[PDB]
Amino acid sequence: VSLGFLGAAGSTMGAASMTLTVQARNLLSTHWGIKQLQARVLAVEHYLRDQQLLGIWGCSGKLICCTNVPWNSSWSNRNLSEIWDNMTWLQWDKEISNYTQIIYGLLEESQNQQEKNEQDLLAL
Amino acid sequence: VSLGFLGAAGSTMGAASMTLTVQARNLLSTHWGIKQLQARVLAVEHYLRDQQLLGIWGCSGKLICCTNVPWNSSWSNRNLSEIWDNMTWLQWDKEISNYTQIIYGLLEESQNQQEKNEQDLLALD
Amino acid sequence: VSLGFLGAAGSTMGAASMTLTVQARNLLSTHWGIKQLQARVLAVEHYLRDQQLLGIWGCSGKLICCTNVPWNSSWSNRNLSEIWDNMTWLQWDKEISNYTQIIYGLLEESQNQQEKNEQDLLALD
Amino acid sequence: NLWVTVYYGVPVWKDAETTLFCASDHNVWATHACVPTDPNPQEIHLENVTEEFNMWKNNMVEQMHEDIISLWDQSLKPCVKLTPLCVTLQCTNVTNNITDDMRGELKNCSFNMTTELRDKKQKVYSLFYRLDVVQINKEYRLINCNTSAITQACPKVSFEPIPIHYCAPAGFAILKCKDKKFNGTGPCPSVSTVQCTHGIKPVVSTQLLLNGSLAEEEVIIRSENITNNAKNILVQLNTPVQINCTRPNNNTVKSIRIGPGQAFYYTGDIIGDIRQAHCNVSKATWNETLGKVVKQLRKHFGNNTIIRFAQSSGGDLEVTTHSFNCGGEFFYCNTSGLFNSTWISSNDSITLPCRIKQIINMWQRIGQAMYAPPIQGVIRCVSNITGLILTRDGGSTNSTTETFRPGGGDMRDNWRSELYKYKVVKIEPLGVAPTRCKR
Amino acid sequence: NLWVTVYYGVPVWKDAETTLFCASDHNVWATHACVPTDPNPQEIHLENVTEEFNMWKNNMVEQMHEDIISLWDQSLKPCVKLTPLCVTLQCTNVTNNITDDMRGELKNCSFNMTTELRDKKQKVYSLFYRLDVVQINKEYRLINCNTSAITQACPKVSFEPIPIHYCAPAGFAILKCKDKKFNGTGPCPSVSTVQCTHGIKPVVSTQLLLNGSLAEEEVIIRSENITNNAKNILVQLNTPVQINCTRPNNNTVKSIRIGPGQAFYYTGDIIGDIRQAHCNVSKATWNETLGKVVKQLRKHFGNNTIIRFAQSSGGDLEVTTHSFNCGGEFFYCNTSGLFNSTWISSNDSITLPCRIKQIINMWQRIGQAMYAPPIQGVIRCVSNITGLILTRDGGSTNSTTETFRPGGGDMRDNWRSELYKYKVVKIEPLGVAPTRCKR
Amino acid sequence: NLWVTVYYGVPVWKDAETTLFCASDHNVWATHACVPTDPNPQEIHLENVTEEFNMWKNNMVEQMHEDIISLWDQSLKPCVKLTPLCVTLQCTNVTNNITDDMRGELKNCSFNMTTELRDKKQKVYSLFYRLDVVQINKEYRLINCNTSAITQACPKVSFEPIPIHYCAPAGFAILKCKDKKFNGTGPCPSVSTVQCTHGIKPVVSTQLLLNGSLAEEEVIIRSENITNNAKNILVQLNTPVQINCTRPNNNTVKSIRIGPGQAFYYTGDIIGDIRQAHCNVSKATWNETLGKVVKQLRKHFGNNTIIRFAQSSGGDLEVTTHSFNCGGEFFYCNTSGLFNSTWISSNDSITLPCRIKQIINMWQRIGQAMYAPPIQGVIRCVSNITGLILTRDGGSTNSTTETFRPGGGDMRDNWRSELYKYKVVKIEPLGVAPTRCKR
Ligand SMILES: *[C@@H]1O[C@H](CO)[C@@H](O[C@@H]2O[C@H](CO)[C@@H](O[C@@H]3O[C@H](CO[C@H]4O[C@H](CO)[C@@H](O)[C@H](O)[C@@H]4O)[C@@H](O)[C@H](O[C@H]4O[C@H](CO)[C@@H](O)[C@H](O)[C@@H]4O)[C@@H]3O)[C@H](O)[C@H]2NC(C)=O)[C@H](O)[C@H]1NC(C)=O
Ligand SMILES: *[C@@H]1O[C@H](CO)[C@@H](O[C@@H]2O[C@H](CO)[C@@H](O)[C@H](O)[C@H]2NC(C)=O)[C@H](O)[C@H]1NC(C)=O
Ligand SMILES: *[C@@H]1O[C@H](CO)[C@@H](O[C@@H]2O[C@H](CO)[C@@H](O)[C@H](O)[C@H]2NC(C)=O)[C@H](O)[C@H]1NC(C)=O
Ligand SMILES: *[C@@H]1O[C@H](CO)[C@@H](O[C@@H]2O[C@H](CO)[C@@H](O)[C@H](O)[C@H]2NC(C)=O)[C@H](O)[C@H]1NC(C)=O
Ligand SMILES: *[C@@H]1O[C@H](CO)[C@@H](O[C@@H]2O[C@H](CO)[C@@H](O)[C@H](O)[C@H]2NC(C)=O)[C@H](O)[C@H]1NC(C)=O
Ligand SMILES: *[C@@H]1O[C@H](CO)[C@@H](O[C@@H]2O[C@H](CO)[C@@H](O)[C@H](O)[C@H]2NC(C)=O)[C@H](O)[C@H]1NC(C)=O
Ligand SMILES: *[C@@H]1O[C@H](CO)[C@@H](O[C@@H]2O[C@H](CO)[C@@H](O)[C@H](O)[C@H]2NC(C)=O)[C@H](O)[C@H]1NC(C)=O
Ligand SMILES: *[C@@H]1O[C@H](CO)[C@@H](O[C@@H]2O[C@H](CO)[C@@H](O)[C@H](O)[C@H]2NC(C)=O)[C@H](O)[C@H]1NC(C)=O
Ligand SMILES: *[C@@H]1O[C@H](CO)[C@@H](O[C@@H]2O[C@H](CO)[C@@H](O)[C@H](O)[C@H]2NC(C)=O)[C@H](O)[C@H]1NC(C)=O
Ligand SMILES: *[C@@H]1O[C@H](CO)[C@@H](O[C@@H]2O[C@H](CO)[C@@H](O)[C@H](O)[C@H]2NC(C)=O)[C@H](O)[C@H]1NC(C)=O
Ligand SMILES: *[C@@H]1O[C@H](CO)[C@@H](O)[C@H](O)[C@H]1NC(C)=O
Ligand SMILES: *[C@@H]1O[C@H](CO)[C@@H](O)[C@H](O)[C@H]1NC(C)=O
Ligand SMILES: *[C@@H]1O[C@H](CO)[C@@H](O)[C@H](O)[C@H]1NC(C)=O
Repeated sequence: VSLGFLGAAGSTMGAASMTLTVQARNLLSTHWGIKQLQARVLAVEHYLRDQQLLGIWGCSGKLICCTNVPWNSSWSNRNLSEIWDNMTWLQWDKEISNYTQIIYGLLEESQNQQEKNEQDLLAL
Repeated sequence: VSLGFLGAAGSTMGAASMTLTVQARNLLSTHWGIKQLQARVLAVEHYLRDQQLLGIWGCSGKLICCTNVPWNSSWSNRNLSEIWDNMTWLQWDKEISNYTQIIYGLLEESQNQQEKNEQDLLALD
Repeated sequence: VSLGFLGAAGSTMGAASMTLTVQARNLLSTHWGIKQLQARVLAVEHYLRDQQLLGIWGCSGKLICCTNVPWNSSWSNRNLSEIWDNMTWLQWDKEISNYTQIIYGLLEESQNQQEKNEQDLLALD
Repeated sequence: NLWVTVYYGVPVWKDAETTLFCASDHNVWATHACVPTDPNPQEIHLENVTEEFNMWKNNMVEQMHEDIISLWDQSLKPCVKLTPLCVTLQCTNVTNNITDDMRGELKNCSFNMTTELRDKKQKVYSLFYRLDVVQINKEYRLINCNTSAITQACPKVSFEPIPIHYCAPAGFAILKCKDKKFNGTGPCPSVSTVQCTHGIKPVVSTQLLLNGSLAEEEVIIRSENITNNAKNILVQLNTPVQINCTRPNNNTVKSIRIGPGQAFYYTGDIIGDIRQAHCNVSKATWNETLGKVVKQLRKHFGNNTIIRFAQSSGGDLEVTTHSFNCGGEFFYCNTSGLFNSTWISSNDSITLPCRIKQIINMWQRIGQAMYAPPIQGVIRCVSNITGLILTRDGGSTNSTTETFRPGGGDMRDNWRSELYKYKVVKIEPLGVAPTRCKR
Repeated sequence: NLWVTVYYGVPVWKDAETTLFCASDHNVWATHACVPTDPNPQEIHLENVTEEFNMWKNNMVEQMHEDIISLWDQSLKPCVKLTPLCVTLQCTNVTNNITDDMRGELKNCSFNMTTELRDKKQKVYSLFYRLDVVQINKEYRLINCNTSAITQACPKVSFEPIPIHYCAPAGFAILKCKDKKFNGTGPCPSVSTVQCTHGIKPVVSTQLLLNGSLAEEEVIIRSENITNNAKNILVQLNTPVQINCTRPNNNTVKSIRIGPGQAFYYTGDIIGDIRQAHCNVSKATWNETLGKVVKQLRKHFGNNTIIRFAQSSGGDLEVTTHSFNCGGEFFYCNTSGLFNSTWISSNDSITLPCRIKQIINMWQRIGQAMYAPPIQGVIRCVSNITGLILTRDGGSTNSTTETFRPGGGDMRDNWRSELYKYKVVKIEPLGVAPTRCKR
Repeated sequence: NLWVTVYYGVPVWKDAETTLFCASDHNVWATHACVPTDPNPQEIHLENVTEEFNMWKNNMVEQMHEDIISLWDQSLKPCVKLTPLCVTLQCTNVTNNITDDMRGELKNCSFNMTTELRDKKQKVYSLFYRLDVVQINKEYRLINCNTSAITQACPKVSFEPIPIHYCAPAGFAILKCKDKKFNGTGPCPSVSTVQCTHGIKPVVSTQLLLNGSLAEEEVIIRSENITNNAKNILVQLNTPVQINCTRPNNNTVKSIRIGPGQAFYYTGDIIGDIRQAHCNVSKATWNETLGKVVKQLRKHFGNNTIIRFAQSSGGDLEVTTHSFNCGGEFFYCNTSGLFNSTWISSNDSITLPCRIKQIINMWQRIGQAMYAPPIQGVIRCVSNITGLILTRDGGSTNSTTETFRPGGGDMRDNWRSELYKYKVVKIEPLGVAPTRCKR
């Protein structure tokens, strides 16, 4: 059977990658009126910030997106068997949280260069 | 000339497929500020829920999107001439209302498998 | 050695085109509380209106989108070296301000025809 | 061998309830708080669309009702409280220059009122209309000093109805029924889509509906269930009947301070003699109007039945009598002169006597009273009767004679009368269908 | 030679504070302002997930505290103000039928009260409990006339706790610790995810926690720092102790108008004998309960340590007694009869005398006093003791005896007791990892 | 053979009007409900960008004005209503130790005030400053008892300005003009972009603007239309002029209860002799400052005209006199000693006598008065004059001499003085251009 909303937590990365639609579908799902509106607006704002990054990186329509940025062993030197089979996503997030900002900057730069190259090729 | 916002309602499904931008463009377009503010928030919320589904199904940038889910005759045992020329979208929606949850689940599954397959093919090089 | 949020303003169009992510990333970034809440909602609505247009024109996933609509000398009778090297985006916006609705209508029409043609080709295969 | 194709922007919808907002274009309805209107509003005809409407289950009515009450109350917040007026009054009759129709209608009351300084008192004389004053044992008190607080309405804020447009939020649409002679509950074969409703004036009245929409061709009779005598019947006229109302006495208005920046307005005196307020209905026009109404009623009750009209059955003045706001005064007019006839298979006027009342309790609430300041001078207004509210006088052992009486008091009926042609639906742009396209 | 791959919908989260909303399913919690609950609430088990919880740093407690106070205040806005009662009262002792449990507790007071008309006064007689009344020099005044306005609670609004469910907004989740015997601060090896908490009854009390959750197996001793004598100790029991409270005197309640629609309620008389309010706790049950508590305390304080209980140390009734709302009356019960034992390695009951007080200053605020109108008849309520709040007194160079006393009064402790198992986290769906896929 | 290419993230903008929000690093201006600031805010320089600024059409001024008034009113809601003070006062002159200049300035008043119990009164003696007390025939009343209620300002809330930063919402940006000697209406060749303005202190004054931002190099003279004598002229100085203000009398403050929970503060007595409040301006500095102002005024008025300064023309104290809040006290200083000279082609000082007033009516509103409670002790403050408001009075058609008088009273001018360098624009990231790229 299926797992519930965060039911994949605790499973390994290689298992959890197959439940991405489970988690994706729960995003967006007097005074007290104000309090409730703030809660709803906030959910939308967070959703959009993530979509914006996927847009910039060229992953706007995908749950799994492969890019052209190489992995740097300085961020992590673990082998694939260890990462995908003996770790959970929570553990992984902790391990590389210090390099997240760097990676994101690289993804933005790579996509921008790719768009320019496509524009030039289509002009031939 | 063009028709307005729901001008194609009542037209056949085929004919109405040509006005999709007309309808798409009108989505998102004391206390008396609470009602207005709630109204604005709600319009956004509904819009995003539909976009989320198109994203999941792999139709994120399209008005017309073809998928890999075959049509099951049990949902509606009709031929194309009848569906596209003798029916309106309102009639069609009523006819298959019960099966929309099934269809949506299948669309999500198909796209998820497709994404995994693409990832593997790219790695396999 | 980057420029800030509007740092490329005043540079030529061909230079400013290299900072599109700089500007894109800053979009979306007591009755005294409603003041603030309305501002948050408004920022979202504006963001989505622009996204809706990119969607219907078939440019949803990109900052630079090539289309199939030809440029009319009527809108601007200028050579490319003048436009891209001797003008800023602010100047350009003024020069073609009166034609933006025409252009937007054409972009919408072209994309609609394109989607239908893709659908037919797939059906034939 | 077909495949699923997803379409977005599909022209379909579902019945829905939502929040509608006010659009408009020194008033009770705070129209400055409403959205400016579109000078060229859209309406599109939908060919080959049949839609079910049900005016009796239309949530738009409920929402309009709540908005009117809330606006009403907000407009009384920044005003003078009249708490200091709940004192024993010493009252005698106003009999100097009166007609007999007014004998006992007005009273001359004196009392000890507060002043700007709390250690001073002033003697005030004022006139009251009797309906607002009750004996306690010459000793009287204002009628509501044992049930509610009184707020003086601000003299600068108009009670004249201003058209209000209800507008759908994005993602929603308002469908309108264009089928002439539509009665409100069946399928409507001819519809159109609009952005907002037409302007609706929030006119408040009982029995006779004023300044509304007219029927396109013939009198239309609508009810939730015509054979159920517990339901009201809303009759929409296809021609207006003109009614002319007046308060002929020349009132001199005085103003005093009762506190620190708090003024109280009252009738000081009357110039000329004292006569009753009244309304005039052209007699011939009224008789033609009833003939049209009776004809349409026969269609639901039977061949050669007898239809008779009678005055109201009794109960509170607010429902037994025709209430309305004319010139800013609140009138209570006796309609027994109109609804008194039997129908079986010149140019004079019908005069309806009216009472004026200053302490008002609207929307059938208890605990919140309003004092209507008197208005300087002489008042006249002319308005259109555009519809009637009737009730059936119980049932009978097949007597073959039906009796109708004026009804009202539930404000949702007035608004239902104007909003009967509108429906709110939610747009559902996403949908699927089979085709030959695979990917 | 690996490449970066982006994944969206990744099941990870991080600690966060946010705004939670109320779901619930006339009363002081304005439950009509809450949403319907999920009729089929989900809970999912997370295999192999270990999370750290810290009940003492749990923001949900602070937020619940603020919501309760705000709801409380809103319920008192549309009510009668009792400003006119700050008059000199002429008071004598009620000596008619005194059982000497209440000798001098009630006083028979009279005063000149306002009426519907501002120019008339009335003489009123009423009974008070000598907590609400303070001598000024037979001349008395109400106790709060020199600090606050007093508002009468509305007689139509219930004070009976209704379970409230807190729900996270989309993008957030609530993690629940299922580890039996969890003490609130360590890692929790067994967790589940919910969107809404279970319903929590907002019961307000001191010293003894009534109608809460029970420990799954054994008494649980929870504290921020057990060796710090400045901290409170919360004790969760694994079995309820039943307590039966009553106000045996049969009250006759009177009502007068004090102004224009302003009614005041008071006790007119007592029909039978005058007896003290009191609560009964089964003696055997109480003795077993303490034995269990002591055993668990030994685990922190030593197997040769003498554990003794004593009554509260002093201060206002709100902290020295066990306060609660029983049938709508406010009781202040003396618990020295419970906390009196030394522990070193039938069918009778303990009777706790109680006082009744009508003017209540809640949430330890100054400037906002509530008057609780009296309740007609005789009151009986039965409730469960589910936990205790204790403090450890003294200190020593070296000693063998520890002393515990009832404590609390800080309402956040009661809510902390019920919310100890919940944590709020933010979902962070976007992340990256290396793989062999390039493009 | 070019094609349309769509670009997103294009650095262009349009003039726009939006809602800006408060940001900021017990006080009248809320800080507790204002957004915490960025400790290191960014500013970017835009090379080759010229923008048109117009300080007189700047919506930011209107918006700031509304925010200041709303915050002001909000701070007075939870405070004492001094309704009971509108009584007849019995007053005599204070003659104990009076300098000749203050004979007639203080009055010793007594009255029967309410107390905690409503059936008692107390006799109170207090001192008033005459400007706020008016004779009613020795019988006086407070000046505003015939127009408004008085709210006592809360003694715990400071009136000291705290700088406020205005921030644009996402999608908007604030452009700033860095062109030194910019006059507010022309093109500005040197601009930068910020998200938030610098902090602006909401200092409230007439005639002389205190504690603002100084001109970078030279005195700058700005007006909407310099040749239109109906417009005000703002002068920004390039050097501060120091002004030392005092209220030398040593005030003893008393407090009484006027009702439950409500205390009233007043001056009981004065220790030492009575001398008037006054302000000291260095004389040499003032003469140099005017010389600079005149030199710049001349650029608009021939080269050789005579420029003279004169005192204010008349009208209410709020505009004829220099007002400010010093120590929380409200001063009205006479500036005729400053604006009295003719300019034709020593450690001294100028002493400006000042009056003190306790009943305040700000923002030129009628109907809402504030009572400024007295301050214990002696008050001294030092301020920086950073700018002037002048009126070029006299609709002269043939003259070689121009006359300038102090002006002001419309608060939007002070804020305009600080906000002159900012503009709000909307970012418009989407646009098109021809390229050679097709698809
Ligand atoms: C133009 O700008 C100047 C400079 O910013 C302003 O001048 C300041 O004005 C404020 C308000 O009057 C002054 O604040 C007060 O200072 C008193 C003295 O402070 C010194 O001595 C005490 C001794 O106990 C020390 O603790 C303190 O650190 C200083 O060394 C204080 O006694 C005052 O406190 C009382 O009032 C406040 C506010 O109501 C209460 O919260 C306190 O509890 C207490 O009752 C107060 O702090 C400030 O000192 C002035 N600065 C200077 C440099 O002189 C001008 O006012 C401004 N012009 C205009 C028109 O606004
Ligand atoms: C939680 O941990 C257990 C192991 O303790 C995981 O279960 C194992 O899964 C592998 C792969 O399918 C099987 O080969 C093993 O036989 C399983 N072990 C046991 C004891 O059943 C489990 O998958 C982990 N995560 C979740 C979400 O359940
Ligand atoms: C409403 O229905 C009628 C059919 O009853 C549609 O009329 C047909 O339109 C097509 C396209 O122009 C013509 O080729 C047919 O000859 C018409 N048939 C008849 C009987 O006239 C009409 O177009 C529909 N309206 C809408 C908006 O779709
Ligand atoms: C502002 O304009 C100046 C030109 O007036 C730009 O500077 C030129 O840049 C080009 C390209 O690097 C050089 O070849 C020229 O020699 C430079 N000219 C001068 C005078 O320095 C400058 O880059 C523009 N600024 C922006 C933000 O676009
Ligand atoms: C004031 O008016 C009242 C009301 O009309 C007069 O009282 C009525 O007197 C008639 C006899 O003439 C009785 O039949 C009615 O029953 C009385 N009605 C009421 C309500 O009392 C009253 O006499 C008039 N008083 C003066 C001084 O003119
Ligand atoms: C207004 O108030 C005065 C008192 O200030 C009332 O006059 C007194 O009335 C009582 C009876 O209630 C008599 O015993 C006193 O002798 C009267 N005093 C004086 C000075 O005449 C007066 O009746 C009140 N008037 C109104 C219209 O309410
Ligand atoms: C609750 O249980 C936790 C363990 O789950 C206790 O935490 C330990 O406390 C000791 C003493 O301070 C430390 O040396 C350990 O390192 C802590 N362990 C962990 C995992 O944090 C905690 O003291 C217990 N509290 C109570 C009141 O029983
Ligand atoms: C109390 O103050 C008043 C107001 O200043 C004094 O009355 C004025 O006295 C001067 C002389 O100093 C006269 O020229 C004015 O004409 C008087 N004013 C009026 C309206 O008549 C009054 O004398 C002072 N009383 C005492 C005892 O000093
Ligand atoms: C501020 O500077 C502007 C120039 O940027 C002055 O405006 C010009 O004034 C002359 C007067 O002879 C007009 O003919 C021009 O058409 C104006 N130009 C523009 C762009 O407005 C303005 O007068 C100066 N104002 C002050 C107070 O110094
Ligand atoms: C600036 O102010 C001057 C006044 O000094 C305005 O000029 C006047 O305009 C009226 C109407 O056309 C003429 O009848 C007067 O003769 C003009 N006065 C002078 C001295 O020439 C001028 O119009 C204002 N500028 C703007 C833009 O409104
Ligand atoms: C008799 O019945 C017919 C058919 O409904 C109707 O048209 C006609 O008007 C009726 N006649 C009378 C007198 O009601
Ligand atoms: C009511 O007022 C009268 C005034 O004469 C006084 O004698 C009486 O004692 C007061 N009654 C009470 C209960 O205070
Ligand atoms: C206080 O009231 C008494 C009542 O006898 C009056 O004589 C006295 O003048 C009043 N006092 C003041 C200061 O007004």
